[PDB]
Amino acid sequence: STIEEQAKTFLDKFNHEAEDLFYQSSLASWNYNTNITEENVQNMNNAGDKWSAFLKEQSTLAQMYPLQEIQNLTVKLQLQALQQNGSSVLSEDKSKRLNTILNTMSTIYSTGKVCNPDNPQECLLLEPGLNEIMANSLDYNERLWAWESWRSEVGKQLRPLYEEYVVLKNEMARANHYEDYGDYWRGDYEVNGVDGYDYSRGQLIEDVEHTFEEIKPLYEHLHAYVRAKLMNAYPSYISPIGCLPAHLLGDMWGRFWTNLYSLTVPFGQKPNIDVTDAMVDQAWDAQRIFKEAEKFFVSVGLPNMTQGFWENSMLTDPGNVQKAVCHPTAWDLGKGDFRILMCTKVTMDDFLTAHHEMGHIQYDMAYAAQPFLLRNGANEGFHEAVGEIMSLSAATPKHLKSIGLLSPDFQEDNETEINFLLKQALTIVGTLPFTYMLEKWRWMVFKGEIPKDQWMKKWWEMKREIVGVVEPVPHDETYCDPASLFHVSNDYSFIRYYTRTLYQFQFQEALCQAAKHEGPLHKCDISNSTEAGQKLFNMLRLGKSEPWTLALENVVGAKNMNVRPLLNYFEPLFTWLKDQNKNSFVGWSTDWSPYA
Amino acid sequence: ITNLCPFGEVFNATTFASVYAWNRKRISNCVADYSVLYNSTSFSTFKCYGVSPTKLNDLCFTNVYADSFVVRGDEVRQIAPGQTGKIADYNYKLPDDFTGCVIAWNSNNLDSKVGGNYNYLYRLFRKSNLKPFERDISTEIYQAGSTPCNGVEGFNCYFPLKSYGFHPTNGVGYQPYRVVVLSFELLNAPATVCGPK
Ligand SMILES: *[C@@H]1O[C@H](CO)[C@@H](O[C@@H]2O[C@H](CO)[C@@H](O)[C@H](O)[C@H]2NC(C)=O)[C@H](O)[C@H]1NC(C)=O
Ligand SMILES: *[C@@H]1O[C@H](CO)[C@@H](O)[C@H](O)[C@H]1NC(C)=O
Ligand SMILES: *[C@@H]1O[C@H](CO)[C@@H](O)[C@H](O)[C@H]1NC(C)=O
Ligand SMILES: *[C@@H]1O[C@H](CO)[C@@H](O)[C@H](O)[C@H]1NC(C)=O
Ligand SMILES: *[C@@H]1O[C@H](CO)[C@@H](O)[C@H](O)[C@H]1NC(C)=O
Ligand SMILES: *[C@@H]1O[C@H](CO)[C@@H](O)[C@H](O)[C@H]1NC(C)=O
Ligand SMILES: *[C@@H]1O[C@H](CO)[C@@H](O)[C@H](O)[C@H]1NC(C)=O
Ligand SMILES: [Cl-]
Ligand SMILES: [Cl-]
Ligand SMILES: [Zn+2]
Repeated sequence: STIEEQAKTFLDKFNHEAEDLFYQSSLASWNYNTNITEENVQNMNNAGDKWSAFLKEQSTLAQMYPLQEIQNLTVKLQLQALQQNGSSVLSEDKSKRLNTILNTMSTIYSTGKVCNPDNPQECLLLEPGLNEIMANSLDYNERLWAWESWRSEVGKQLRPLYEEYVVLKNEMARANHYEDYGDYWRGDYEVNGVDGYDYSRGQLIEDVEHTFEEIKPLYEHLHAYVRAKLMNAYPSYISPIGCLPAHLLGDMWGRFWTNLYSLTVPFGQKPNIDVTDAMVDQAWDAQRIFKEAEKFFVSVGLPNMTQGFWENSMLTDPGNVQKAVCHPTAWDLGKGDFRILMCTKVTMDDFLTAHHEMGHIQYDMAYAAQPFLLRNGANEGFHEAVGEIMSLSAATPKHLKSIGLLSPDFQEDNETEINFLLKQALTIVGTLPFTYMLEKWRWMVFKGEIPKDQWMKKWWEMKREIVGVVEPVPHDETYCDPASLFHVSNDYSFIRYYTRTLYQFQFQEALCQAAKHEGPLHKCDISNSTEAGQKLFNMLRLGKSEPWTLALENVVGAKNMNVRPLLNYFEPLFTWLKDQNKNSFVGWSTDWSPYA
Repeated sequence: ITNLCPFGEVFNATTFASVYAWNRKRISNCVADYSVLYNSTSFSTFKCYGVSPTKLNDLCFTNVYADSFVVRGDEVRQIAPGQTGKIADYNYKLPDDFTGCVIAWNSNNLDSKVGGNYNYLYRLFRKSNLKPFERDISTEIYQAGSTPCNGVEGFNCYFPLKSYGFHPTNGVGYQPYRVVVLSFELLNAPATVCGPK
């Protein structure tokens, strides 16, 4: 009869009705991401519309219970989360048009193929066809072709769609009392009503920029070392003061420099820590990759993967029969259904990616006991970080010895630490400027600070300045090179991966301390440490019923994002790079370009 | 005496009843073989309270009552004495002094279909908890607010019966489970339900 008791009863009906409607939407969305047909786009929009319409009518009803008369905190949190009036504040035509744009860009990304100028019937998809080139080719022209033809044939198709995509997303955000769609994304870190832990949406930009300044020294020395090692592989193409060519980094966009290890190994005569050759030699498959990652989470006390996980997940490319979205993603479909979608290859990069995506599923299964409105991450950074604090230990040579990917008589010396730390820096440190620059471009595009004609002008002006990467071919406004990346054409936020990197070392510092590890942080292996898994599980089970600032302090002792654990992890490599760069230039010129 | 108890029609019926309308069948004047009731599988549970299941094949009772219904996997733990929840409070309630057995097994291959099987229902709201072995099949609008409902499903006025969504790809906790509750009673009358012995 009281307002609080009416709210508990109202939430009870919401939880039991949203459980099935959200699951039907997840099922229809899965049938499209694995099987891209026009029929599956229809059913995906149908189950999605019935979920958005259910949220709107329930959000409207939720606003009739005033929070000022709710003494219960968890009830106040659920109502507060439900009263946010969603992406259904657009008209019916604009909502169906916006979803059509999103559906069109997603199909173009995962099904768009480029054909070499020689053969008009032999074409290559981005996966596995251009990803194999950008990762294993050492020819300057072969990499220049795949990098440019992907951004000229497929990237130009996304340009008119993305322009309209920005307009409709801003209308949806401005109808939500947000200043732009970029401010809407920054709302995931927002915390209100908690004394001593409140975090504003604008505070994120300050903390991201302030923390980035403390990362530049480590990146600039890693940049100079890679540039020097790249000159020995591409002699007549790279300047010792110029930026790096975008098509010579490990992947299509330069997101990770992981594939540049074989060209930048400090001590190549030492046993190679890249286990890719060992995995193929021992005849590993995608089943073995995930079973080993499954075994790692169990060693720390976390549960096995569900029986439905092994039956419903898609762990390999289904072939040419059905077109699929091969980008590694994890799925919390609801009703205890957990799946992973990944076109896994037999490489170490996919071995650590399996630990990343399984970290999502492990996090999803943890807070499954929470109420429906609180089954989410503390913030987007926490979610993508869980799998990475496991990759820190799974990549160490100690753990690789136990699973049998390194020789049993492997040793830990002067030059295996630098080999390992260099590889870890290519993956972890390399993506920090790439992530910050990419999200700052979208933040300014959504805010209106970048007009449509300079989109590609300001895009590469920031690539040269912030990331130290230069374009091999000059691009005009017909190109949409941000949209050539998965997270941009599939409507995901990217700053989650910047906070992920800084969070994962704050967590690792606390888990290694619970495991009573003695020594440097990079030699810590939390394998078979239930004390470490328990300290992590106690935070995963809370969902987002507690603010991310308070949830972070309860584990690491800091209310905010911090860089000290990140630099402490790479300090042995940082002093080694400063000595290896005495005969090199630390920095880059924002004017040099490999073209005229 | 000589006839056989029809436990097959209880455990192996084609379709079970919703938990809010649970079915009860009285077993009398027959010989029962409790070693053959159901298919024991990896997920089946056999929980007895106050009676040894390894011995009731040598036991006699006045009457036996078999209550059968379908419940979510997460809620099978609620068919015990001294339990709470939406099922134990509103749909089916065993007394704190319970002397019987609760047999349950996974039925995801029978009660779940590709579109979702919404034929099993459960009561979500009730103005009071159920007394032990009480059944409530009333469809009456639940009054959550202070204003009356008068049979109108508007606001703070909810329909009391919700539907189970049984999909074959559901998690184990959201999969259908068939449950049979056996009650063994002893009265001043002669026993009529014995085992082979
Ligand atoms: C605030 O709300 C939740 C939800 O009602 C409360 O959790 C309840 O706790 C009591 C006993 O622990 C149970 O009888 C309820 O049934 C619980 N909830 C549910 C959904 O069953 C919580 O205790 C409330 N009180 C406070 C002070 O926060
Ligand atoms: C993919 O979807 C089509 C209909 O759009 C269907 O006929 C086909 O069977 C599906 N493929 C698989 C492997 O399920
Ligand atoms: C998890 O499943 C694997 C299957 O390979 C099994 O070997 C292991 O014993 C299981 N773990 C537990 C704790 O049951
Ligand atoms: C290798 O060890 C020697 C001493 O044994 C030391 O002088 C040198 O700096 C070390 N090199 C590296 C790269 O750690
Ligand atoms: C961890 O434990 C498993 C079995 O419990 C064992 O096979 C493995 O070798 C252990 N690894 C380490 C690094 O101790
Ligand atoms: C019910 O069927 C199962 C197998 O489906 C069988 O083992 C069991 O004996 C049957 N029940 C009875 C009472 O016969
Ligand atoms: C009884 O259960 C097991 C597991 O499903 C199976 O081997 C057997 O066929 C079942 N029997 C029948 C008749 O359903
Ligand atoms: Cl139990
Ligand atoms: Cl419950
Ligand atoms: Zn990812």
